[PDB]
Amino acid sequence: KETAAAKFERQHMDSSTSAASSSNYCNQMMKSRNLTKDRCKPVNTFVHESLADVQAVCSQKNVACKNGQTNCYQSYSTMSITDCRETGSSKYPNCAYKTTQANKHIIVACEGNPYVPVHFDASV
Ligand SMILES: *c1ncnc2c1ncn2[C@@H]1O[C@H](COP(=O)(O)O)[C@@H](O)[C@H]1O
Repeated sequence: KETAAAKFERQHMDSSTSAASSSNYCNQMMKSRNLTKDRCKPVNTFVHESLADVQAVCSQKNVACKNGQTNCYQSYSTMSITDCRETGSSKYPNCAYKTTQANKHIIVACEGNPYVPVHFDASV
């Protein structure tokens, strides 16, 4: 059904905007990409860059992943990212999120042929 590469795109890529335009961005996008369906996904990051430029991070600085595998790569440049974190008063099905827009380096894990991002590891 959905490959790891397409799930990465649905949960983490937002090429349509260059930044969140309002504090309401996370409540709208978490729901539109189905991250509120059987639970409220607690934290999620969206990258506001073109697919090609995020795909290119797979040949940049190789680092270890939080899980200890070494197929993770760190972007040389900072990227526009929007950080979404569930509020303390949030309870499924009424998922509420705080938005934080920033320019940060990302660390993604890559896999397959073509070798593409499949897991968002962290932003730094
Ligand atoms: C559809 N349903 C299950 N598995 C599929 C589908 N299309 C491709 N696959 C394969 O299993 C992985 C699904 O993504 P993850 O949830 O494991 O990250 C794909 O990478 C593909 O190998």
